[PDB]
Amino acid sequence: QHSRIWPLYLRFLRSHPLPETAVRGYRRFLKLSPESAEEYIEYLKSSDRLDEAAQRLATVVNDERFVSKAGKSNYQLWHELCDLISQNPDKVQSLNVDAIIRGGLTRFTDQLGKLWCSLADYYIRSGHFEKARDVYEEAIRTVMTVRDFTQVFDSYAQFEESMIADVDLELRLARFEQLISRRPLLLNSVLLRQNPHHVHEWHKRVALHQGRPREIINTYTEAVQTVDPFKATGKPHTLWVAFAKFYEDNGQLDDARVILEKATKVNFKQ
Amino acid sequence: NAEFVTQLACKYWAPHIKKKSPFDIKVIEDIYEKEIVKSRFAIRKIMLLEFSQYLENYLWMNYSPEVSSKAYLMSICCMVNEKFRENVPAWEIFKKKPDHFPFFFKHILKAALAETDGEFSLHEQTVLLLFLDHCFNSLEVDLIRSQVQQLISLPMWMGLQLARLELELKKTPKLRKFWNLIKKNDEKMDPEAREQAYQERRFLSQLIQKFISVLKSVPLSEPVTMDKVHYCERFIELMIDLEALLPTRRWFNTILDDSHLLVHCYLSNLVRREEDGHLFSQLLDMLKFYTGFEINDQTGNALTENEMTTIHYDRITSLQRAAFAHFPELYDFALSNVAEVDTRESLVKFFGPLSSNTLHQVASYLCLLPTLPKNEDTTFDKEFLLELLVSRHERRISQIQQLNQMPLYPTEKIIWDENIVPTEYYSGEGCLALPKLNLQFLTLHDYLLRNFNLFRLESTYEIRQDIEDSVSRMKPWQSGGVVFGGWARMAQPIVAFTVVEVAKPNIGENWPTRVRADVTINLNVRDHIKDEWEGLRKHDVCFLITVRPTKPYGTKFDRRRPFIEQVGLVYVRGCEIQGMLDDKGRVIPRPNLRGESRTFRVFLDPNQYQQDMTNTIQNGAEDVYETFNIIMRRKPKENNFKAVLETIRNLMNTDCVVPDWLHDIILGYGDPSSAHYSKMPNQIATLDFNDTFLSIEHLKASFPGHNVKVTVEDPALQPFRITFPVEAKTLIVEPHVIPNRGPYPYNQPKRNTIQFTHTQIEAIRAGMQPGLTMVVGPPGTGKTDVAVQIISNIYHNFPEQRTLIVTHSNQALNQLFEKIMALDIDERHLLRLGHEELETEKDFSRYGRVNYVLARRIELLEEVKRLQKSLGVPGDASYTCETAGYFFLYQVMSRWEEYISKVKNPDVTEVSTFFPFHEYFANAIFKGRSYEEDMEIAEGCFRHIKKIFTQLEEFRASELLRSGLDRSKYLLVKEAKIIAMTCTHAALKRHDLVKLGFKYDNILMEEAAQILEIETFIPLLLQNPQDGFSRLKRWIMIGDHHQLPPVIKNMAFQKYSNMEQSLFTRFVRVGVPTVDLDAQGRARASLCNLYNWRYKNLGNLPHVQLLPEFSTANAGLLYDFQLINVEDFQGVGESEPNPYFYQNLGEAEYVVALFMYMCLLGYPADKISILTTYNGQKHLIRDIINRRCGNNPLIGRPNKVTTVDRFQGQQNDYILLSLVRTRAVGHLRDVRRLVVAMSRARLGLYIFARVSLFQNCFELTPAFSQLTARPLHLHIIPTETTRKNGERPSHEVQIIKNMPQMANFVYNMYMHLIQTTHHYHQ
Repeated sequence: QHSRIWPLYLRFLRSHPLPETAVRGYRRFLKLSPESAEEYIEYLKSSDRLDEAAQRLATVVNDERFVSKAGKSNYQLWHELCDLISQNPDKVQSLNVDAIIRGGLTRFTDQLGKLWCSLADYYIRSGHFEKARDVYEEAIRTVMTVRDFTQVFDSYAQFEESMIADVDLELRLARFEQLISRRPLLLNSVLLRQNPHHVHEWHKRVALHQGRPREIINTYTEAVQTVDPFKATGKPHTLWVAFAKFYEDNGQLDDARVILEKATKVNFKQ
Repeated sequence: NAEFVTQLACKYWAPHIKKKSPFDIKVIEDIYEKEIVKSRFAIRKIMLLEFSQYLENYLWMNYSPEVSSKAYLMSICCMVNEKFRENVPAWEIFKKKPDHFPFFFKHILKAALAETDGEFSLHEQTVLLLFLDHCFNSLEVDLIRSQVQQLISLPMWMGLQLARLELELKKTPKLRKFWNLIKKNDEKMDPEAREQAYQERRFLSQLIQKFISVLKSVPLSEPVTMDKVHYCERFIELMIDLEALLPTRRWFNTILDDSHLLVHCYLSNLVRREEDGHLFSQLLDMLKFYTGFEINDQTGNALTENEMTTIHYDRITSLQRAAFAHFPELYDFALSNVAEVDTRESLVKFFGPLSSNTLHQVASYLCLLPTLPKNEDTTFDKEFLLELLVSRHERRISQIQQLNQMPLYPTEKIIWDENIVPTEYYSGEGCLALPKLNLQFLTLHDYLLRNFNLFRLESTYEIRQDIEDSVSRMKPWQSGGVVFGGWARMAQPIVAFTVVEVAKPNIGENWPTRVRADVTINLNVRDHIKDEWEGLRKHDVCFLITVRPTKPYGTKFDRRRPFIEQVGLVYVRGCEIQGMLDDKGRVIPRPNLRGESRTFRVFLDPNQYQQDMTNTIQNGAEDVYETFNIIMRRKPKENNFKAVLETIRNLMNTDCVVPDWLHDIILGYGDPSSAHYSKMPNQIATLDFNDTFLSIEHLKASFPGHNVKVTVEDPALQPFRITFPVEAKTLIVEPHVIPNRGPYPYNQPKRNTIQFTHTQIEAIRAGMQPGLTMVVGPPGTGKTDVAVQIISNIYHNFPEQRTLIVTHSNQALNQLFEKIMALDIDERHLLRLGHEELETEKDFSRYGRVNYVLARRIELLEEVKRLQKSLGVPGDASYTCETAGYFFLYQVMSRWEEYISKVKNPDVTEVSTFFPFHEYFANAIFKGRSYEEDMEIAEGCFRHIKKIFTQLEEFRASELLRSGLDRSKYLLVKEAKIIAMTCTHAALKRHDLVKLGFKYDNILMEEAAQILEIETFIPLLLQNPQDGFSRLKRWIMIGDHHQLPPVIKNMAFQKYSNMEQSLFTRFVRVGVPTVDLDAQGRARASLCNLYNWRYKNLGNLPHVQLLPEFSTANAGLLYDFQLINVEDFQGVGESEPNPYFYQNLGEAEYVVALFMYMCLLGYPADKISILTTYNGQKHLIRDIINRRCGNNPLIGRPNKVTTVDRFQGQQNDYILLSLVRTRAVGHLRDVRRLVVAMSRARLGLYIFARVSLFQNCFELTPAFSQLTARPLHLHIIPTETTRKNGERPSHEVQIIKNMPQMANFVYNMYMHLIQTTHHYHQ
C-alpha cells in the first residue's frame, strides 16, 4: 500500500509541492529504496535553489552503505558531482566550501575536474574577496600540467575589467598581463622537466637552460639545481661546462673554483 | 600585631561594642603604615581587618574629602579586594553612603595614573588596577556605573590619534554627528568640569601608556622584581575583562587598537622570560583572542565568515592602494591580489626588506602612527612596525577552527600547570589565566568557549590528582628499566600498546578522523581488581602515561615533594576505551576470557595524535605513542569530562538555535523581562486549570487583585477555565464538566488536593503560559507541588506537546514521579531516563515502561476479544493491535455511527434500546431520567472503547519492534509525552537524543540553583530546530538562589572564575522576574524564622501555624531551638588531626551527650540527624558514637551523621549541628550554607559552636542575633511529651553550662537506667 501511496502522493503533488518532501521522508525513513531515494532527490532538486535539495545532496554524498548510490549509477563520482552542484550558486544556509572542497581535494582522482570546480567554488560562493586569491594559490600549488590554472587567471582578470566597463580594473589588467606572461614556453619547459628529466636527456637539459636565460639568473641557479644530483647517462660534462660559462658571466670568480673542486670528486661512473 | 589590630577594632570599629572612641584618621594611617605596608600586604592581616568590619565601621562612614588620603584610599581598596577574594558583598557600605563615592573614585583614578614608583608603589598600583578591574566588573551597581560611564564612553575616543579618529568617523558617518553633539556638550561645562571630563576620557589611554612604560621597564635576563610582573598581569587581566564586556568593549576596542599594546606585549622580553612571564603570556594570548573575536562592537552581533573575509580583504586592499600610490618597491604587492600577500609569510617577504622609515610611512598612510617628518628617521624598532603591519594584514584563523583544533584531553604539560590548573591552596592573591562568567557574554561562542575551557581545566585538577595517586602507589623505580615496587588500584603496568589504525582524516581538517590502538594489560591482581578492570566499557576514559623513573628501586616516595621528578613523569595522554577484545579478535552474554592478559581497543585523540606526529616529523621528537608504560582508569561517575567537552564542541559547531526570546536573556544583556508571559505576543487568553483550583472560593482568593466574573450564576454550578484580559483586571471564570470516561465510577480521574496559595497560583499560571518562568522556592515552599500542577496542566491543556523534566539528582525525579502518580496522568506517556535503585511505586524507566506496555496491550487484546464475543462476531482467533484496529473500525465504529444516526439525528428509552454495548457493559448503565444524561453515558462508554482502541494502536509498535531498546526508543520519541532525566544524563546523552530525534515543547527543571550554567544550557538544545526556529515553547526553572550552589571540586575555580554560579542564580542576578513562594509547609515557624529573613516574604502556611505537632515542645528540652557555646576542652578548641580535617572534641562530645540524653529520655534516635561543618568533625562524631554507645541497648543510632553540604534537600525531626571551627568562621560565612544548615530542622535544632566567633561575623548576624536571643547553656528537663511550647514546664529546669557536666549527667542517667531497665535487642 505504501508502494502505491507514495507514488500516488508524488503524482498528486504535481500541482502543489507541499507534502512531497513529507512523503519522501515517510518512505525513506520507513523503506530502504535507492531508486525511490534518487527520485525524491531529483524531486527536491526540482525546487528553486536549495529547498531540500541540499538535504538530499548531503544524504546522497554521505554514503554510509554502498547500495543506495549504486542503485541507478556506479561511477563513484556522482556524489562529488552533486557536492560540486551544491557548491554552485544557490540559497542554502551556508554550505560554503568545507565538506565539498575538502573531499574534492583529498580524494579527487579526476584530472582537472575537482580542481576547476574548487577554483570556481572559491571564485563565486559569496563575494569572494579573499577566496579568489585562495583559488589562485590553489592553482599555483596543484597544476598537474593542466590548463585550469590559466582559466582561473582569466576568470580573475575578467571581473575587475568588467566592473570598470578602477584599482581593481588595474588589478585585472596586471592579472591579464601575467596570464600573457604565462606563454606556453613555461609549459614546454615543465614538459621537458617532468618526463625527460629521469630519461637522462641532454636535449631537455639544453631546453631547460634555454628557458632559464641569463636575465633571471636565479633561474640559472635552478638550471644548476637541475644539473645537481639527478645525473645523466654519459653527458654531465657538457652541462657542467655550460654552468661554468654561465658563472663566468657572473664575475668568473665566485662559485667557479668551488664547482671545479666538487667536479674533481664527482668521478662516479655517471 | 594581631592583638594590636584586635584592640584597635574593639576600641574604634569592632561590632558587639556598645561604645567606641570617636573616629581618628591617625588610627587608619597607623594601621595602614604598620600592618598593611609593613607586613608586605599581609593576607592574614587584611583578612583580620576585613572580618573586623574595618571599612564598614570606620573607613567608609568616616570618609570625607578633607580626610581622604593615600592611606585611607589604599585601606578601602585593600578591604574591597579582601571582600572580593573572600566572596562576600563589598559594595553594601558604598550603597548605604554614596556621598563621597565620586570623589573617592576620582582620587583612586588619580592615584592609579600616578607615575610609577612615585608616591604610590608598584604594589599599590597593582592593587589599584585590581580594584579598577573589580569596579569595571561591578557594572550592575548604579553608583559605580554612574562613575565608570565617563571613562568607558565614546567620548573616550578623544584619546585616539586624530587620524585614527577621523578614519573611524569616516567608516561610521552616523557617529560623526553624535561626536558633534558631545563637543557641544563640552561647551556648556565650566573649565573644571571640562577638565575632569577630559581626564576621565583620557584615563584609559593614560593607563595603557603607563602599562606600556612599565612593560618596557622589564630587563630581558637581568633580575627583575616581581612587582612589575604582577602589575603587568593585573593590567592585562583588566584589559581582557574590559574587552570581553560589550558595554566596556564597544569604544575601548578602538582605543586599544590605536594603542598597539598587543604588539608591544608580543614584542616585550617579559613574554620572552620563560619563568617570570609565562602566566603573563597566557593572559596576553587570551587578550589577543578577545581583541580578534568576530563580533561587531557597534552592533554587538557576531560577525559571519563573509564579514570577516570582507574585513580582511578591505584591509589588504587599503594596504595595497597605499603601497601602490606611495611606495614603488611594493608596487607588485599593490598589483597582486590580497591572498598572494595576505599570508604572514608573504607580508614578511614583501615588507621585511623595507626600511624602518618605509614601514613608518606605511603605518602613517595606514592610519597607525603619526606621519614621519621629512628627513626624519623612525624612533620605534623596525621589528615593532613589522610585527604591527604583519599582525594587521596577515591571515587569521576562525574561532570555530581554533576550538576544533583543540584535543579533548589535558597532557603532561597541562596536568601539572598551576597557572591554568590551580591547586586547592589557591589563596587568590595572584591571577589565573581562565575566563570568568558573572553577568554577560559577548556571544554564544564566547559563553560556550568559556564554559568548555573552564570545565576541562576543572576536571584537570582531579585528573592530575588521581594520576599522581596511582603513580605514587605504583612505586616506579629504576633498575635502565622501570620497576613497580607497589600496586595501584586504577593503574596497571603497560604490557603492550600499539596504534593499529590511523584513518584518513576528512579533507580540510588536517587531522585523522579516528585513531585506534590495542593495549594489553596484565590482570595479575586480586579477583576484585580483575573485575574492576574488566568492568570497563565503551566510553571509558583511560590515561596512558610513560614514566622514566629516576630513583633506584626501594627509594621511598614523598607525596609532599614534586611527584613529576619523584616518579619520572614523562608523558601523559588520554584515550577512550572502545572495547575489550575476546578470544576471537572481536571487540565485545559477555564472554569469560581465560588467562591474566586483557586486551582493549582504545580511541586516541586525533588532534593530539596529529600534534605528536607533526612534532616527531618536524623536530625529530621520539615516538610518544611507543613509550607508554602505564594505563590508569578512574571512577566512571567522575570520568564524564570528555563527554561534556564533546557536547560543548558540538553545540558550538551547530547553529545554536535557541528561542528568539531567550538568546539575549542567556547572553546577559537586554530586557530581563522579555521572556515573561505578559510580554509574550503568543500568550493564551483562556486556559484550562480544571484540577488546579479545588473550589470557587480558592479560585477567587488566588487572585486578591483580580475581580472574578463567572460565566454561570448558579452556586451549584461553581474544572475551571480562566480567561484573562489584555476594567482589565477581571478574570472570566468558566466552570466545566469533565466528559464521562465510561460506566466505571472508578475510572473517574483523580484530582490534586493541595490548596495552592496566590503565589503558587501565579507560578502555575506563568508555567501554563509561554515564555521563561523562574520560581524562587524557599525550603518546603511546595516546589514539587507547583511543578506537578504545572506539568499536569500543560499535559491536559496541550496533549500534542511533550514535556522534558530536568533534575539535578535522582531524588528530585523520584519525588516528581511520586507527586505525578497522585494525578490524572496515564503511565503510558511518562518515561524516565538514567544509566539505579528504584524509588517509585511504579517503574518509570524504559524497561518498566516496556513491560507495562506489553501487559496493557495483552489486557487490551483480551478486552477486545471479550467485546467481540459480546457483539456476536464469530472467530476464536486472538487479536493483535492491527487486527484490533481493523475489528474496531469494522464493527465498533460502524455500530457507533449507526446508533448515533439513530439517536442523534430522541427518546430516553430508545437511547438505551439502541445501545450496541449493553452486553459489553453488562459487567458494570442507563438511568432513563433525561435524554442528555443517557446520551452522555453512552458517549462515555464509547469514549472508553475508543481509549481501548487508541491504547492498542499506540502499543502495536511493541509488536513492530522486537528488541527492547527499539521499543524504548519508540516510546521516548513518540509514545511518551513527559520524559524525565538528570542534568548529567542529559549532558551525556544529548547527542543520542538529537540523533534519534527526541523532541519536546515545554521544559520543566527543578533544583536549577544546584545545576552548573553549562548543565542548565545543555538541556535547551536536546533536539534540532524546527524549520529554522527552536521548538521550545516554555522554559520553567524552579530553585533556590539562596540555597547551596553547584559543587566545584577545587575551590580555586570558584574563587577566581565563579564556576559554581548557576544559570538560575545568574538569571535572577540579571533581574529576571521570578515568583517567590512565601509559605513553608514542613517545619515550625520559630525555626523557619532562622532563615526566613533571607527570603522574600517567606512566611508560614496555615497547617504549620495551626497544626498541633508544630506547637509541642521537645521532650526533655526547654526550647525547640538552642545554640550551645562550647569553650575549650583540655586546652584545645578547634583541632586538626589531619590537614584540613577540622574537629572540635568538646563540641563533638557535647553533641554525643545530647544525643545520648535524647535517646535515654524516649526520643527516636532515627528522628535525630547529626550535621557538622567539616568532614573531619563528622568522622570524629562517628568514632565517638562508636566508642560511647557501641552495643548499648538503651541508645540507638542516628539517622544521619554527615555534613550540611551532604544533607541538602533532606531533613529530620531534630538536628544536632556542629560549628566546630573556632579560629576562623570559614565556609560558614556563605549565607546560602547558613540558610541550609538552619533550614534542615523540622521541630528541634541544637547547635554547638563558639558563639563569639560567629557573632562577630557580619553575614550571619540576622540569624546569630535571633539565636543569641536565648541562653547559650543547655536548658533541659531530664524529668520528662504533652507540654506546650509556650506553657511553662511543670518539671525541673536543669542548666548544663558545659560539655563535661553534660557528659557527667549522661553517665549518671545511663547508670540509673541500666539498673532500672534492661533492653533485650539481639
